[PDB]
Amino acid sequence: GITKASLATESFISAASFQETTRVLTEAAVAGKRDELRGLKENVIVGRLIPAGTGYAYHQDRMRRRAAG
Amino acid sequence: YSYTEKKRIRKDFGKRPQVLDVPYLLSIQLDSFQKFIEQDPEGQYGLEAAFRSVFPIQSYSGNSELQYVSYRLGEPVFDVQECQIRGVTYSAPLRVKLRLVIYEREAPEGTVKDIKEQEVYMGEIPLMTDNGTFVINGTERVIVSQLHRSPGVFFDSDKGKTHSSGKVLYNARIIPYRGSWLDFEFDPKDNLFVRIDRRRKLPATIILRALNYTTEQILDLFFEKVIFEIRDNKLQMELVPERLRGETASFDIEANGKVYVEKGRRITARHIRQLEKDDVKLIEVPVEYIAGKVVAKDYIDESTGELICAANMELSLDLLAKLSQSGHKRIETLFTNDLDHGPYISETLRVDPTNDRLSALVEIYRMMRPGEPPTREAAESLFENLFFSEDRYDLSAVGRMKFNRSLLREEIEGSGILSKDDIIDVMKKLIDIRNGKGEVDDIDHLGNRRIRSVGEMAENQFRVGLVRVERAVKERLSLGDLDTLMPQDMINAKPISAAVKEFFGSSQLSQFMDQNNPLSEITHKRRISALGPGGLTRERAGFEVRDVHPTHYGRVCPIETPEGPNIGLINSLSVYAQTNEYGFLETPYRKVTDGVVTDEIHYLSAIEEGNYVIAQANSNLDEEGHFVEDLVTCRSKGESSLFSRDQVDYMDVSTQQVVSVGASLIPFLEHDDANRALMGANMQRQAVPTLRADKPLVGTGMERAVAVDSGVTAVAKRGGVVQYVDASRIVIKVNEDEMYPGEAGIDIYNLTKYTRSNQNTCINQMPCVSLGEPVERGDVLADGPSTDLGELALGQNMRVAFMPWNGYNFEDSILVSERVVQEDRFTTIHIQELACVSRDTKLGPEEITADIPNVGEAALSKLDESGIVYIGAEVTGGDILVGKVTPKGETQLTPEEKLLRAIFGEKASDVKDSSLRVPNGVSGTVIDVQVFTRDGVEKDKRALEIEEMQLKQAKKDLSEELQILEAGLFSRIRAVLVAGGVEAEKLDKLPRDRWLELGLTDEEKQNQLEQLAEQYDELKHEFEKKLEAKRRKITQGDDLAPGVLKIVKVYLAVKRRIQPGDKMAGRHGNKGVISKINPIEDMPYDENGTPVDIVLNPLGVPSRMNIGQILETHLGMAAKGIGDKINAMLKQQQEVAKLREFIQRAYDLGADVRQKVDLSTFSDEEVMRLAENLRKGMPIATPVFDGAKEAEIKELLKLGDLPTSGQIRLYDGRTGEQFERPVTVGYMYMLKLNHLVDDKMHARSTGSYSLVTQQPLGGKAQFGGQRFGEMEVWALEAYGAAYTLQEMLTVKSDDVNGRTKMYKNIVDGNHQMEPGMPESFNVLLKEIRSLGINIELEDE
Amino acid sequence: VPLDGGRFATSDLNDLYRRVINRNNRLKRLLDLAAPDIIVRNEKRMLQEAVDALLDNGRRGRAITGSNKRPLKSLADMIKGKQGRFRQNLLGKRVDYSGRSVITVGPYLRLHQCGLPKKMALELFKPFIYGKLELRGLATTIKAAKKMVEREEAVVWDILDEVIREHPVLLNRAPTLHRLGIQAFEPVLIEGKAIQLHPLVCAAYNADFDGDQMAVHVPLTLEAQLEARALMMSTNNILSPANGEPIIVPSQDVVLGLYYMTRDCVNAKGEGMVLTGPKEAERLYRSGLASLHARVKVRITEYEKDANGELVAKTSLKDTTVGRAILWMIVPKGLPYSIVNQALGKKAISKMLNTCYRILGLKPTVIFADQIMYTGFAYAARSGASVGIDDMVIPEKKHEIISEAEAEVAEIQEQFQSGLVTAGERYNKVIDIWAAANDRVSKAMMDNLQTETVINRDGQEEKQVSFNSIYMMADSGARGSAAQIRQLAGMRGLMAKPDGSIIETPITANFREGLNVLQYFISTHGARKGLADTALKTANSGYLTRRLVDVAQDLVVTEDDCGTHEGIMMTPVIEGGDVKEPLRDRVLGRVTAEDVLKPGTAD
Repeated sequence: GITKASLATESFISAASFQETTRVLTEAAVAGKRDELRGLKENVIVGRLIPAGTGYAYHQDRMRRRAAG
Repeated sequence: YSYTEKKRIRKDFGKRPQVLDVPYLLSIQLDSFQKFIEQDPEGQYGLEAAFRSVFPIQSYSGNSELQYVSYRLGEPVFDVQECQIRGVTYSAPLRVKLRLVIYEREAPEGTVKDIKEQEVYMGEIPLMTDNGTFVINGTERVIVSQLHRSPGVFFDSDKGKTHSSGKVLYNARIIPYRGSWLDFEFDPKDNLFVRIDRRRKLPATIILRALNYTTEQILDLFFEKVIFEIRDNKLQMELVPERLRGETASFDIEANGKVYVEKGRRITARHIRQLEKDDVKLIEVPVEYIAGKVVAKDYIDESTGELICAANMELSLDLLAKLSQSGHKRIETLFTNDLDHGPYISETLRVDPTNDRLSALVEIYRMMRPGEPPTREAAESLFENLFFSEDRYDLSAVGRMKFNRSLLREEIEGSGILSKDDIIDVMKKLIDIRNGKGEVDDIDHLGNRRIRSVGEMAENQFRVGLVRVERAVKERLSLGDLDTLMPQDMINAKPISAAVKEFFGSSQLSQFMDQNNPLSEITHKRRISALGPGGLTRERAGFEVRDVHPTHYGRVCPIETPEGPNIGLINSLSVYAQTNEYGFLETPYRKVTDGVVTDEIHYLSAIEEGNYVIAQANSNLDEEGHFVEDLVTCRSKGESSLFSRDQVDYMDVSTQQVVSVGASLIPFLEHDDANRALMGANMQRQAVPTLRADKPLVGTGMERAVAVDSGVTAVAKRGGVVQYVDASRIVIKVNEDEMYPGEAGIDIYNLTKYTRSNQNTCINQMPCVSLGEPVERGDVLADGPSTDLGELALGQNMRVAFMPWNGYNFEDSILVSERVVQEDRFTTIHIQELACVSRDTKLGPEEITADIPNVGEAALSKLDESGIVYIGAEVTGGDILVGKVTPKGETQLTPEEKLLRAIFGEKASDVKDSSLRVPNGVSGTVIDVQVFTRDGVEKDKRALEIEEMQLKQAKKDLSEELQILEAGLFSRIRAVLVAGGVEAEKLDKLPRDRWLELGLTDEEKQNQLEQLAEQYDELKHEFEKKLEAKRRKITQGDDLAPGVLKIVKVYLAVKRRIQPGDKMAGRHGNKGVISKINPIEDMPYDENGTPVDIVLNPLGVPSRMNIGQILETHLGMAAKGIGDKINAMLKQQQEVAKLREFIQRAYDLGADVRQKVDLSTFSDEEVMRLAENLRKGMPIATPVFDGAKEAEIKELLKLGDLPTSGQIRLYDGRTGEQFERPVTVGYMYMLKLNHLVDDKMHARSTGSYSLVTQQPLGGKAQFGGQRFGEMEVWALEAYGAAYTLQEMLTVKSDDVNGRTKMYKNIVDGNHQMEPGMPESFNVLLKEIRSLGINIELEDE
Repeated sequence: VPLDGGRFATSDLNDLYRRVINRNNRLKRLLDLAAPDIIVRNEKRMLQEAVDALLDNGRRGRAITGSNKRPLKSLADMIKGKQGRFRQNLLGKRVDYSGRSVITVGPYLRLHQCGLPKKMALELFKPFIYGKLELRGLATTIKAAKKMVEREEAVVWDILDEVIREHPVLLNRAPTLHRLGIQAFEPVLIEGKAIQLHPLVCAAYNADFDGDQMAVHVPLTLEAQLEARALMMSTNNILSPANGEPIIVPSQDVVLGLYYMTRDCVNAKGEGMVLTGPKEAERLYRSGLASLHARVKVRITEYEKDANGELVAKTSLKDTTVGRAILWMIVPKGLPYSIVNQALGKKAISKMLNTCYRILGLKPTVIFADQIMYTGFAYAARSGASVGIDDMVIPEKKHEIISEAEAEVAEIQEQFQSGLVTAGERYNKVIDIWAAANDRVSKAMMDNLQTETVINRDGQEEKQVSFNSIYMMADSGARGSAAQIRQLAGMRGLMAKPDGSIIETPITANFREGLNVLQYFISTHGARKGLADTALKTANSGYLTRRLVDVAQDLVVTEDDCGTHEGIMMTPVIEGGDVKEPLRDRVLGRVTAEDVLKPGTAD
């Protein structure tokens, strides 16, 4: 289902943003998780450039720099 | 005709004769609060009820008790007006006589050990004004009535809870006025249950076990006995024939040697009459049939003394054998039919683990107080205090009444304590409804909904305060001293006053009056909410509550209701509605006797209505009163159909009985969709009162009532002849007979000039009488903000043409001429208040003074010496209003400022400026300045000037008061003296005080003269004593807030004019935002070159179905047309006879209109004054559902020589060529709404920033920025615009270094962004980290 | 922090924090006094409770309330919910450089332009003005530049018109249901306080001018300016992103203007003369020698994009009206005359915009949409289209229909009393006869409206389509439909009780005659039902949109070709007789999964 699928996200900031904040954050804490800021929501939160539209060319630069360390 | 009506008679197209005049429109508020105060001797209401409810207070021991005697309301310190100016609650002190009796505990009841009587002060209670309002903290508030679930018992039943089962399951609920709810219910397996205080479910019978009921008594109560006789051969059963409904014979029933029912068949009703005629008493019953039945009572072994079968247990063969063995020859069982008498109590008893009273009480305790180990006394006290205590439980008079109504009991009254009979009856009726006899109740019925007005909620809050007091009073009476305790010592006004003062100022139902209009007031006071304490929530409200209900007809308006989230919860009282003595709405109806429709009027509630059959107001009647049609349309049992003429019980009173007051003012309401009628009724409240008030040419005849009953006008208290009219007072000299014997007979009305309303509009009054002209009781002497000769006038009528105009009327836009702006006819005055407070800071007091640093003599030109603007000074945004400067301390400046001040040698002063200045974008004219100073601070020069002027004007006003009164009194003396001795030389040349001791013939002459000598004495005493009182009040200090030395309030007065953006509307739900102020020469013009004031779209009418605006338009064009005829008769100076002929022809026009006005009885001056008042257009009344018909509209249009089609040939203003096909033109009444674009336009480049999140939020002058919500973030993500998004997140909102750096970049001319991380993000990081959760940022 | 009155304002955490420390301190003391372990146990219980109320007051069985008596806000209550940091201060923020105001029509505007009040633009563009005044030297001091801006010198206005040129500004209207709800216009400074909106762009905004308000946002940086010009500019967003259909549809006054001008009559001024082109058709109309709609032969030279995209001019002698000839002058080259030789309702206008887009492109379509708007407004105003009470005609045969149904319901009552019919069966039969009478009245009115016009032709009558104001407003598609007209002139049908039960007897009156008291009261049930339904239906739709977006957020086109094998198999949805959706509308724009072959195989 859409709500279940949106909560079964691999990124805990996107998951924590909209529903069951407490539950998602508790799960992420006991999982020792990390999210690499790939979804639009994640990058809207931390005030970065979304990987869509005009920010795509930027964010693929960061991808290539992740490639070479 | 009346004096204020003989001067402008509105032509009435109503046809049904009106038989009940509308009630005083505010009687709900006035009557309610008068109940809350006025001293009830017996039938406790209000303050007396609250006192008698709490007092007497007995001490915990019984040694002494506190006793109540009486109460009295003191005079309020300041009147309504003074409280408005000072900003203080308009209240009255409450003073309660009390008695402390002390008994001796040695002697049995040695009552006289101490008697102590002393009046005590407890709380102040706000008083209601004469117009249904309270003056709380200087602001005028209204408490709206409440519609809540009436106390009592409600049987409901939810359908399809266990949707798989699909089985309806029932419940009963007892809702007391005060106390704990009691909820019986069923469960899918037909098991009864009780849910006390919404706690866990308990087997219902457990409650009976708490009431001294053993299983034998329970089954004796709830079931019916079946007798078995072991009559020496196989279980002879005594039979009752009527118990044999709907069964199947599992054995052959044979009596008297006759077989009646053949085995294997269904028992039929013919068989039952057979058994009844044959009088059969006893039938043999097989021993296998008893294996299912259940024993009623508890049968012991009477041979030895032991038990055999426990009560409510199912008999079997062996148990039956044992019972027969022990000498038991009679057996009782329970009649448990699957159809009519289910086994509900039996099964519940079976599932009940409790076995005696104590265990049931313990189970109650463990449910109510889980975890606490119960005891005997604790459990007993808890259960007894639940429902059987008069302090923690009240069903109330209404509650006991509704209870007995839903229990068919006979006595209306009773006790507020639940009995055993009451719980038993509730259980029995719930069981009935489960069986099938009777049916549930619906909650939305207005016979189950009740109105709690201001008097009643105020009483409840006062009683809550009294409980708060009685706690501590008991604590002090039990322990403390006795002989040295007066009652005044042990009471505290704070707990009581706090309760009442919280209700009148902070309740959800206590709210600021809507003072945009006289209608907006009078419809805020008739509101009826379903929220607040004991009501619903706008988000947990269902749908059944919101939708209309057939019992709303005549009690609540179907049309008027807000269309937001409060769609059905808030709604307005109907026109003729009232409230019963129990708070249930009720509506008038003419009684019908023998076909004749009688004149006497009965108010029927929502329940005594249903069983009658009520005709409609549209049904035609003859002179006698009989109906004309045979099959009158009527309604009964909540549904409508056609009935005979002799089958009819009641008739409606007027065709406006179903609508509210605001929907009763829409003309042609029946021709509009109820969606547009709803919107029209809602917008008609927000009309701003314009500069000059102009009557509506087409109204519904209800305007006079809404204007006179709002108290926005000045109605005469008594008749008489006007003595002195002024722009600000009307002195009227009363008639001789209307004059009370001892007083002068002079009424003085002090009209209230330009005064702020709650909404920053102008409450102004204007005399509408002329010097030396007669007036009667009830005649309007002074118009209000939005009235016109006594009729409400919310807006102004102008020439509307329905046609498109070059796209300037697209999608509800309005194209308004410029001749409408030149004439200043939608110009509204907006008074505003600005306040400057001088406060004590830690750096020193703040000073209000002219000398302001870093400001030239330019700005200070308008301030007077003390630093406060002159009255009359035309100020504009940015101008200083009062010069206030605060002490300032060391300002840490940068080295560069250090160099700057050490080069030019200019060190800034140690005093910062915080002067009050006009908010930006505002102009205006300071019309009033008020200075408030503590009692103990020297008054600056201007405070002294204001004080001197107000003192002098007050003294002069009182002097003129007494001078006029005593001049009229000397006139009275002379009038009585011309009887019994007329003296010319000695009587007049004496000063009029030469009757204080002189005497003449002993008749009423010298009696009145001695009366007025005593009046001399005590009225000199009056003059000087209360004049000194006003002097003291004027010069007395003020109870300002702690830390406030003085406050200055400045009152601008803006004058707003029409402009593109100002929302206008009409009475038919047709809004519009003015799009262009079109030059006069461009408006479409008629064939006589008369242009069109407003051009509206014709595409608004079709899909909205507000056809009324069309009809009104046509009718308007008829009305104005008649005016023009009269205009051309007055300008051509034609004889009064020609005007009388034409005007008389203009009134008696309708089909069979109710009105008849005969101008033969008018004197020629009266006709000429009427004609002068009609020359702007003859006003017309079109009652709501009794309107004017197109036949009459067109007869009118023919009377004024207009196109009967109501639709003319318009030429274009610009190109001068005729519009191809005729256009409809006529006078529509428009209203300027409260949505002035001046107040709605707002902009921001930079300003205030919030404290925690560091994100835009001003508001004082520059408001907070536009919220860029989630949906707009989605929209930008959709466009792919990542950079616009990034700047709208970081550098426009939160990024601090970013925001300032990018302001610098913009000023440099470089448009570039250096964004960081928003503040809100790492605020979130801190907040997550403080939950002991280590969230970080994995750096590179 | 200290409020104005001298009172302070504290965040609830302080109170919560205080409890912890207090209780913690007490515990530190009890362990020194060697308390009876019952007291130490109780202290540890309260310490645990206080920490729990700090971290999450709600989740803690009993919520600690402060002196207000409403519950304290714990740590977890600040990062959670609609009011939490996430939803309220971190995904959606308050924003600088942004104003808002009432909107009005600017019908003189072009599609890429929005009116903007002078005062609002002065306040929004203030730092730009400061920089420009410093640059021109008019103010070598930022401090005195502020003084000049506040004094509002006449050079400030010149600097403002210089800084506002070519500077797009985003207009927003909430609720922003779809991406066409926030569009970048290009400001035109106007003297007023209400934003001016181009009419054609209202439909996307769902904006109507009865009090609606729009927010104005200023794109600051240079990339933001180019985005608002290249991605959001109102002239780029003429096709909906949901379906491909245009969303620059001429809405309601312009469509009535086009319909009134491109219509015809039996015998009118200039009946059957020949004109040398569209230009003297306009000359004849203006001179007053020929009526706007009068059948005529005009020579026209239409163009057609043949192979290699070249417009071939072909001229002919079309058999048209004056109005259609006049309108052909605004139509771009590449389109056929058939697009104009018709009544031109709303559907025809939107479809001719579609054809213009598909044949010519974006620029001619934008210019064409503006020209359609101007000429529609102009000729709608030239008509004089009003609405009178005589434009709603009751069928002259409605009384007999009503009485026939009355007699029929009386008969079925007599068949119920005689026991011949049951209660449930009486209901369906009587509801059916009322519906039948309603449809007969609807037919009678629509026959008395749509064609009642009898017009003389060579002396003899010739009935055509009517020129009734209300019929034209319903027929062109401008406003309304046959249902609303039915309620205006015919009887307005059966209402429903608040439980869905169709009230047995119907409202037999209409708005031209006005309803009875009971008829109005019955109407109110449905009115409030629909109104509350609309109120409570928006929240559900908002929740659905929110859930959908949070599912679908991170899906972006990331390649050019995955090189995949076949995908879905696409066929028209034919549910019985009705071909619900055809193949062209189910396949247009997609890319073929694999090679497609003609009825001749291997082709």
